[PDB]
Amino acid sequence: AMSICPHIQQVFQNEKSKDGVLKTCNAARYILNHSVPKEKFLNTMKCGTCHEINSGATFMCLQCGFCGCWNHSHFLSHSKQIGHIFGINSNNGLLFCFKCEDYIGNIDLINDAILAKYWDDVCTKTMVPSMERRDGLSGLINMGSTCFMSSILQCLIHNPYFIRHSMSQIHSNNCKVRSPDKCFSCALDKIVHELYGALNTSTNRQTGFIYLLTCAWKINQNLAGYSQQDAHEFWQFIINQIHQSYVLDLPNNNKQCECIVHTVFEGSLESSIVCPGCQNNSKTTIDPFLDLSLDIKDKKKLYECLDSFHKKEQLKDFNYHCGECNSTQDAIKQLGIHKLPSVLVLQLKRFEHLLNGSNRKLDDFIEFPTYLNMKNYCSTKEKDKENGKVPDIIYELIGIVSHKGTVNEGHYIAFCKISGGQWFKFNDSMVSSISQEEVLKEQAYLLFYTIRQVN
Amino acid sequence: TAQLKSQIQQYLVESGNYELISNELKARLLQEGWVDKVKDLTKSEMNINESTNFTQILSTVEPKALEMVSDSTRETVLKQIREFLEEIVDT
Amino acid sequence: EETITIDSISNGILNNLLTTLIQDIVARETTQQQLLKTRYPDLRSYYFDPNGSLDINGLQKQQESSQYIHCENCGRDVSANRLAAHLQRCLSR
Amino acid sequence: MQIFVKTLTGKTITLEVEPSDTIENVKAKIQDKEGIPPDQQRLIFAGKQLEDGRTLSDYNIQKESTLHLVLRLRGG
Amino acid sequence: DAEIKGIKPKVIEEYSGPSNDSWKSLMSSAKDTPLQYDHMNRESLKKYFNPNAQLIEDPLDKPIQYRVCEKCGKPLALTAIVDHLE
Ligand SMILES: [Zn+2]
Ligand SMILES: [Zn+2]
Ligand SMILES: [Zn+2]
Ligand SMILES: [Zn+2]
Ligand SMILES: [Zn+2]
Ligand SMILES: [Zn+2]
Ligand SMILES: [Zn+2]
Ligand SMILES: [Zn+2]
Repeated sequence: AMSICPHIQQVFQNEKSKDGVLKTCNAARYILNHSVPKEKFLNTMKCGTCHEINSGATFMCLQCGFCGCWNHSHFLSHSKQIGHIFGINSNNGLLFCFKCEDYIGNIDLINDAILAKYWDDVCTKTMVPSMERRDGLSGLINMGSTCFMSSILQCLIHNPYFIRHSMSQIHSNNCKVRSPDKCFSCALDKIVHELYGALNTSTNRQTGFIYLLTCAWKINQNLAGYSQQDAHEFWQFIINQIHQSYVLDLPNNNKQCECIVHTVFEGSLESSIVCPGCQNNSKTTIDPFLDLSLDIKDKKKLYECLDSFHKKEQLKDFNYHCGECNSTQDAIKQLGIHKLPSVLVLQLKRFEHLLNGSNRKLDDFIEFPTYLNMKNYCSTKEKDKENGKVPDIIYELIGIVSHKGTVNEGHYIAFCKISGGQWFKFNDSMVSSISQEEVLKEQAYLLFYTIRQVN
Repeated sequence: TAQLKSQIQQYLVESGNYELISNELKARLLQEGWVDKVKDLTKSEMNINESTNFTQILSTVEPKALEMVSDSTRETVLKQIREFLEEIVDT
Repeated sequence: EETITIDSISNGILNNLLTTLIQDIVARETTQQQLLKTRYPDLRSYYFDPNGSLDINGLQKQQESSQYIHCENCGRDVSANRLAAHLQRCLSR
Repeated sequence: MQIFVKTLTGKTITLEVEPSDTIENVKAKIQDKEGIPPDQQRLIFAGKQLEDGRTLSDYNIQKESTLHLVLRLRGG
Repeated sequence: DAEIKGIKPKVIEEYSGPSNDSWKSLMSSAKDTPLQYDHMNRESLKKYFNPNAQLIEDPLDKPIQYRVCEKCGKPLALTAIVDHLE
């Protein structure tokens, strides 16, 4: 029967004391989110007693300006000596009670303290997530050949950027069509409603998916679920539909699109054309991308496939005249990344074309990492004490789509990672727990990576 | 005196090098899977001890998490700290 | 009065960085679990099957083609595994 | 103008095209070089598959842009 | 490996008991400072990412934060609850 800190409960029996606490919590957290790194170190991570930086957690006092460390028990002494039992951890904004010797993590008002002014209304209008729906885990039944659709939809539904978009009511608020049987984004929001909440009021939780199938049939019957199709083609199809619904909902020389697709998934390639003699130049072309398609033959690791993507090539069928040496040359071409996306989507080219006009699937295992560093693929280097260096730019793997079968027939499954590190396998109606060690052995076709650390 | 440690740390922060060290350490530990191992270790200790009390859970997690740091990460990061230290101390 | 060296001070800097990070990670874990346990007194883990057969509720794959869907467009019950085929013949006109 | 196609192996080839050339025409040129029929080709630029009946200019494909060629992996 | 004696005088020249400072001294600057991330460096984001990029730091740190509407059952981001109508 989990308890609550009685020391903060006592304080909260007085309304102005409660408001004072929340106001200070909001201020400390605001400071932590709006302070440059050196300032944050020097003014929130410096112990007032020993003056060390990062002597374990540093706590910002709730009642005064003092900061105190954990490792040398220096906040603990401030609490005993001044009687201030509450401090905020400057790494995470969490509130510690030094009497309980525990954080206060289970008071909803404190956790969502930015809404303190409206809390009464928040509780009357809303409830916490139901246990069974909290992670949005639910299967999408096979409605014919719908694995290429459902595998993609599970990756969308477990994508934190799409999640946040849908739950923030951005589409709902501005949609000019408002029918889930016509509007793809409405159908998607309905799926999110069904999986995380409850539609008013066994085949369970398929309503949104059926709407989606209905939208798809009207726009492109080949991709609507009757026949076997390519998950990558369906992925590109759905993100284009989200973009198209944004443009429709606009009330109105502005080149970058501001929709959820184009602010999440879009990066740019830099393609350079360089003289093999002068090696100086170059004629650079910038091409947008929403994903990268990688070759895999004769390779065993994802980094090898990215290395191949980024490798210089000498072109033999390109007409090229160098201006620095004034002569015809076979130009050197290279692709690198000009701009990275928040979510990087990778397609492994698991197919080859044979001389008899048939195609064949490439089933070879390609090792892919839990965290992907893209620094070696970025075209432009920063200064470093000589050519320069790109800093670590690390993504977290959150989704995989795999195919079992041959080029013309098979089955798709999705694997998604949620908070805490648990992976789930989405095989049409069946949602199951799977270990990371086993997920990492899958034959990956599509990989979804979210930005995690940028140095 | 022990003002030295705090002094040295202040210089590291003002110089920009504390950030480089802190950021590179975090990146290394993240990529080698240590961050997630420590989360798993923490969940396990909470289950074994039937407790979410931070002080008691930390007492078992922290020592172990420190041992879990790869030799590679420890010596690479130490090497980097020592280079930045050899910049601004006389020995 | 123990001797201070680049090696010793460096070890102390690394220890400061590592214990802070550990403490951050642990605080995030314990607060989250405290919330989940308070929020959901009867909280149960998602089922894990070493055999790879049972879902997160400990259930087997339901028998399709045993399930049906009521088509909102025409009012007929349709076998769930044939809904896409049905919609091709039902949504047109 | 010249544009590029990064083929199935990753080898890049060059096409001579007009901004007004249709996707069908482009796929025919790729077939001449790579031997893949047009109905088997998926040509990707800027996150979209290029559709028959449209032109290169419809997709803002310019001089020295690179198109990405893939096939289809069907599943149910 | 050898014994340290002091801190170089030139470092002190331009760098350098209970403290008197206050964490609340940061509010003035913080009010004027754009949103910062702990481990997504601002200058590197300008160089390597789009200027309009959406960014969620550590998106899997904790489970999805939301509440459910009592009237219609919609899952709502905490920043969307006040304005939400039927
Ligand atoms: Zn307490
Ligand atoms: Zn201290
Ligand atoms: Zn105090
Ligand atoms: Zn809509
Ligand atoms: Zn867009
Ligand atoms: Zn030349
Ligand atoms: Zn019907
Ligand atoms: Zn509502």
